[PDB]
This record gives sequence, C-alpha cells and structure tokens, in this order.
Amino acid sequence: PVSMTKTSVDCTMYICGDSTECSNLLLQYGSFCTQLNRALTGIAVEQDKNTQEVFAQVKQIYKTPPIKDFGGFNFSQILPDPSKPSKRSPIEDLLFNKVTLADAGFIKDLICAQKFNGLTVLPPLLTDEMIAQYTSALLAGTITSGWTFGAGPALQIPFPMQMAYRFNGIGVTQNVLYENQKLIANQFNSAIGKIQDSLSSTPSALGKLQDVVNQNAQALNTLVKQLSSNFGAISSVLNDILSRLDPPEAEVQIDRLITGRLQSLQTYVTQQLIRAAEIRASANLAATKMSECVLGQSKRVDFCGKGYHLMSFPQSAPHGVVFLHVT
Amino acid sequence: LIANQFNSAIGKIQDSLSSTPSALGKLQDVVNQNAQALNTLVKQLSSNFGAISSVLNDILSRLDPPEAEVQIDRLITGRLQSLQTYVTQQLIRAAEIRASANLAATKMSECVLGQSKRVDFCGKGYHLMSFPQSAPHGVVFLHVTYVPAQEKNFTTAPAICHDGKAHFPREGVFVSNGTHWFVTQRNFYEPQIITTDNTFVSGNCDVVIGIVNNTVYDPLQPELD
Amino acid sequence: WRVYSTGSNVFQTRAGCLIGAEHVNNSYECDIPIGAGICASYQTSQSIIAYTMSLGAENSVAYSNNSIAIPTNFTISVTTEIL
Ligand SMILES: *[C@@H]1O[C@H](CO)[C@@H](O[C@@H]2O[C@H](CO)[C@@H](O)[C@H](O)[C@H]2NC(C)=O)[C@H](O)[C@H]1NC(C)=O
Ligand SMILES: *[C@@H]1O[C@H](CO)[C@@H](O[C@@H]2O[C@H](CO)[C@@H](O)[C@H](O)[C@H]2NC(C)=O)[C@H](O)[C@H]1NC(C)=O
Ligand SMILES: *[C@@H]1O[C@H](CO)[C@@H](O)[C@H](O)[C@H]1NC(C)=O
Repeated sequence: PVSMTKTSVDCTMYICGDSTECSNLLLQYGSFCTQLNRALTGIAVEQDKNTQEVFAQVKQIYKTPPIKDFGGFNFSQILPDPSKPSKRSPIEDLLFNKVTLADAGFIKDLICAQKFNGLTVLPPLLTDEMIAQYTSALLAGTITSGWTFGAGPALQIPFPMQMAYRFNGIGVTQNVLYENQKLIANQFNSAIGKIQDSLSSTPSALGKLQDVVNQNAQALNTLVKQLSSNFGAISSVLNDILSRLDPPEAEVQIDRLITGRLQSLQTYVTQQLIRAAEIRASANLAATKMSECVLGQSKRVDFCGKGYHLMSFPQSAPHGVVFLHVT
Repeated sequence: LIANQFNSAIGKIQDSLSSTPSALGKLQDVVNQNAQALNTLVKQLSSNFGAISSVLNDILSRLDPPEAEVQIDRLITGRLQSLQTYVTQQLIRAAEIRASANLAATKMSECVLGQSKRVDFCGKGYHLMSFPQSAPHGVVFLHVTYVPAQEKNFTTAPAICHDGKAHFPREGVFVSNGTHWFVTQRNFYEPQIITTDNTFVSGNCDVVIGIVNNTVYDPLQPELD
Repeated sequence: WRVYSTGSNVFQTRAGCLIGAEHVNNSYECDIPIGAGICASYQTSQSIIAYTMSLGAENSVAYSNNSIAIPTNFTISVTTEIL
C-alpha cells in the first residue's frame, strides 16, 4: 500500500446541521473544530507526500525505442500498450479490474448520504495517467540503461550484456549466460506468462490493498450511524427538539447531543491518525524497495524476493504498488 | 583536481545554506507544531463549556457549594477532556519522531562509519563518504558522492574469438574505436590492449551470439620469439 | 462577497471549478497543488495562472544491440540532508 483516500470532515454541518441556536451553543466549546480540521488536512497533505515520495524518484521521462530486438527476451506484458486510452500494461489492467473501488461522489447510494453530512472526498493530486508515465519511464530506464540512470546521466548498454553484469554480481561467471541465452529467454517468458494467468485466476491476491479501503469505508460508515443515536435525550433529530421545546430548556437536550457527537467524532479522528501512521510506515518501506530492488541490485537476502536477486520491475495499482522480482 | 572539486563543493554548501532561508523547514515545523499545540492548550482555559463563566474564582465567590458543584463539574469535564486530547496528539508525534530517530541512527551507522553500497541511501550517486554536523534537535549530513558525467559511444561485442576459442574479459568490457579493440573497466574510459592476462577462455566460439573475430596478443610469444 | 463571481476567466477542473485564475496551455512544475494534476502559481503584468503540472523533460536514449556509452570524466558532488 502507498496511500489511503483523503477525507475531509466539516464540523458545523455534521453536528449542528442548519441550526443557528445549535452553533451558537457550540462556540462555547472553544476551538475544537479547528483542531479537528487541522488534523484531517495534515493527513490529506501526507497522502500526497507519500505518493510523491514513492514514485517521483527520477526527474526525466525516458521512452522505449520502437524496435524490440532485446536479444530474445519479451517484455510485451509490462511495456505500455498504445492500443488503449489508458496507456498501461495488460498486467496493470488486471490490477485495475481486480480491485473493486468505491466512493465515487460524482458531481450532481450511501455515498450521497455521506455527502449530505459534511463528509467530503478530496481527489488525489496525481491522476491515474501520470503514475503510469512514471512507471513506464522507470521501465524504460531499467531496460535500456542498467543502473547508471540511478546515479547520473543515462548510458545505453545492450541488454544481454547487462544480464551478464547481473550474473557477475551474484557470483556466477558471465560465460554461463552467453552459452545459455535461449534457455534463459524461454524461462523468463514462461515465468511472465505464469504471473499473468496466476494473478488472473486467483481472486484473493490483492487483499492487502482491498482491506485498507474497506477499513476506511467501514470507519466512515459507522460515523454516519452515530447520527442516529439519541445519547440519552428524548429524540435524535435536532429539528424535532427545536420544534417542540423552548430554548431555555432545550439547551439541556442539545448539550447532551453536542457531547455525544463531539466525542464520537474525536474517536474517529484518533483512529484515522493511527492508520495514517501505519500507512506512512509502509510507504517508506515501499520507497526503500523502489530505490534498492529496482534502481540497483541489492545483495541483502530476501529483501528483493526469495533467492539471489537479479532485477525488479514496478507496476502501479490503485492506491499501491506491485513489484515483480526476477530472481 | 579532486581536491579542488571537493573544496569548491564545500564552499558551495556553505554559501548555499547561507543564502537560502527555507532549507531547515523539516526541523522548524516540528518546533512550531509543538508550540502551536501548547498555545492551543492555554486558550482552552478561556472557554466556559456551557457554564456561567470560565473563571473559577468567580464561581467560588458567587455561589454556595451546593450549586458550585454543578458548575464546577462542567468545567472539570471540559478541561480534562481537552487535556486528554493534547496528550494523545503528543503521543502520536512522539512515535513519529522516534521513527525518524531510528532512521537517523541507521544512517549514522552505515553512511558514516562504513561505506554503504545501497543506492540512494547516502545521497545521490555512488557513495564515497559522509560527515555529520549538529542542529537544534537534529542532525545534518553532508554526503560526498561520485557522479560520472561525460559520455561517449562505442561499439562492442560480448566476446572475442581468436583460435576457435572464446575469450571473455576477466573484468571489464570490450570496446572499439571503430578499428581496434580494448578492455576497459565499467566506469572510466581507459584503453588497455587485449592480452591473455586480463581475459579467460571457456568453450569454443561457435555458440555465443554476436562474437567478433580479432586477435589476442600473448605476452610470452615475443619474449620467446 | 461577490466581487469575484463576475469571472469571465472561469475554468472547470476535475475538482470543481476555479474563479480568478486564467488557464494556460503550457506545462510547468508544480507550485501550489490544486488537485487532479492541476497546479497554480503567481507569475506573468502579474496574475494567478493554473496549469497541468509537468512531470519532467522528455528524453530518449539511443538504444542499440551493439552500442555502449561509457563515461570519460567525473565530478565530486556534496549534498545535504536534514533529520
Ligand atoms: C511476446 O509475447 C506475446 C504474448 O502475448 C506475443 O503476442 C502474441 O503473439 C502471437 C503471435 O501471432 C499471437 O498469436 C498472440 O495473439 C499474441 N498475444 C496476444 C495477447 O495478443 C508476442 O508475439 C511476443 N513477442 C515477441 C517479440 O516474442
Ligand atoms: C575533466 O573534468 C575537469 C573538471 O571538469 C576538467 O578540468 C578543467 O579543465 C579546464 C581546461 O580548460 C579548466 O578551465 C577548468 O578549470 C578545469 N576544472 C577545474 C575544476 O579545475 C578536465 O579538463 C577534464 N578532462 C579532460 C580530459 O577534459
Ligand atoms: C543486432 O541487430 C542487427 C539488426 O540490424 C542484426 O542484424 C544483428 O544480427 C544483431 N546482432 C546481435 C549480436 O544481436
């Protein structure tokens, strides 16, 4: 995972929905809602910072040459396809179809009910078509320049010679590769096809992403349920209390409602803060993996997949990243 | 040359920090956040939370304690809940600072006391060394790194056939001006003549894709002949 | 207030719509993030302009199957990092 969905909560619409007397009683509680709004906009900034940290690793956009004479290898499943409006790999299309996202919030469900009570969804800073541009640029740089573009200017180098360098990094003499090129090419292409159909057949692979969305969805959902509890007053609808009692004794009921709703809102925000810290930790892990397993050749055991690491390829997913380790 | 580049680079660090004001924001915001949070706590004393007034000595000097109990209880609830919120937020920020401190300790152990080989862990480029300096509640690393930048192009081949046998570089790569062939290390252009003592032989030259025909000079033969 | 709702430079983005900024055809790096790839800045005779953010310079590397690039000269670099 890299980021979660940015959420903004407006107090005065949530608590005292269109009631001047309710808000005038609310300002006796001081400056709570400024603190709550500040915490939420802090999380909302931090999400954009996380995505910028993971993907904006280089500052130039390379492109692959059109000719595909890569010495027998076949990168047709991770290279971009010009046949679609979304310039993706087919593997990225499998990733975009496996996750059933929610929370559309279109410009005019449960989503509209969430909209009607001060809960808004801010759209992300990076769209779905720039993340693809970074990922395709990293693919282009890796397959045409080795690791030299991770340290300075891009230096072109033929691909099987790069693979000879990468066996020499393991501890194998490079003449192993040049005498067995076709076997390695066939194993690589078969393995890539196995990734494709294995991900296509298994439904339960991407749960690490999905649960995150679900948790946020579930948390937001239970917030709306807290509008329907009366907290010990005679009713839970504020307009009822304003349309039945005089204000000098309706202060008693309204104060109880303010207390209950404010406490529930505080609980929600604390839980979202802790989840934000967790997602930030995983994002720093992802940034370290992108720096080391992709842009270089790590030698730490089991950091870049199981076995002796050769290279990696990144791919994008909605709110996350997917690494292919070649080992 | 390297001495001059190093001294000029250090001077550029000096005047770059001296001219740019917005460098140390990663430190400053931390202090600001704590300052801001603490300031908020003080002005939570001034809200009445639904009572008569926010000054306690007013209520003690206006009411008898059978009703001062009712008013004071509301004040106690409000202030205690605000203080709780402050403590929880400070706990979360403390966990964040501890994570950054463990990152700083890892960088101090690896990028300074040794020579790391992880890419982009100790600055951009191949890492040479580091130097630490202190900062108010923080640390500042100067990474000294090596960046190669003047490229030129050559035409290669994966191996050389000489006598029905393949020859491979013991370390480096075969390059060609267009007429001759040389062995070069992978990060600095320097031609050396293809001999036996920087190559090795393995198999025959009927298998490897793209092997080119040339000759390999023997260091023993003109001494013997 | 109503002194800005007159407009005549109104621009509809994926986040909503923007009033008081003039949409351009260039692509610059981001200054103030608005969202959905749109950023805004204060530049030139001075006003607030909004744009699609620019990811970086486009580049192409001359790949071949028998061509290599090698460096000849080098540079020592010193960078700072604050924690
Ligand atoms: C790389 O592998 C892909 C696998 O998709 C190859 O594409 C297939 O090519 C055959 C040959 O005509 C077609 O019958 C298939 O329909 C293609 N697959 C798809 C999904 O359309 C591609 O040819 C390979 N490229 C190289 C250079 O080997
Ligand atoms: C390798 O790079 C260094 C530094 O870029 C070059 O040294 C420069 O040489 C020119 C000669 O006209 C001087 O004007 C500069 O002052 C030198 N730089 C420094 C920092 O003193 C060196 O010439 C380059 N090597 C080659 C073969 O060109
Ligand atoms: C390199 O590509 C050219 C394409 O014109 C081809 O003729 C040649 O055989 C290739 N050589 C190698 C070693 O792949």
